Amino acid sequence: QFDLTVGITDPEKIGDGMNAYVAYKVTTQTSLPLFRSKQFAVKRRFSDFLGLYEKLSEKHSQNGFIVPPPPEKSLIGMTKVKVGKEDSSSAEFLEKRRAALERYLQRIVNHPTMLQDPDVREFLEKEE
Repeated sequence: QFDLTVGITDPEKIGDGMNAYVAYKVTTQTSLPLFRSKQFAVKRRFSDFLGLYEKLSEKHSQNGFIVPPPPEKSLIGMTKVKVGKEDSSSAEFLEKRRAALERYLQRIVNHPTMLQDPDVREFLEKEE
């Protein structure tokens, strides 16, 4: 793919006291002579990562990959979402979104042309 293998796992609480937010454990690893070096893990909020998942579709409306989710229809993507924005049904549900986040992330990180946006190319490592 691109010698880059990141795995998003569980959503831990960052803030505390009134309004706490969850981070994203993106342990990307690419020994290639591009960036990262020695691989590692970065912590960022969903509101930030969303910029990709959201922008990804912004590229078009019908033609040109009209599926924000993983490279292709992997159930989680499009099937019976019905709703639009976030809703969350249970605590574990929050983790379900994390997993898919890596699936879609792999595609963008996979192809340098896919990301396109200078931010997306550097979003996989976006800290804060």
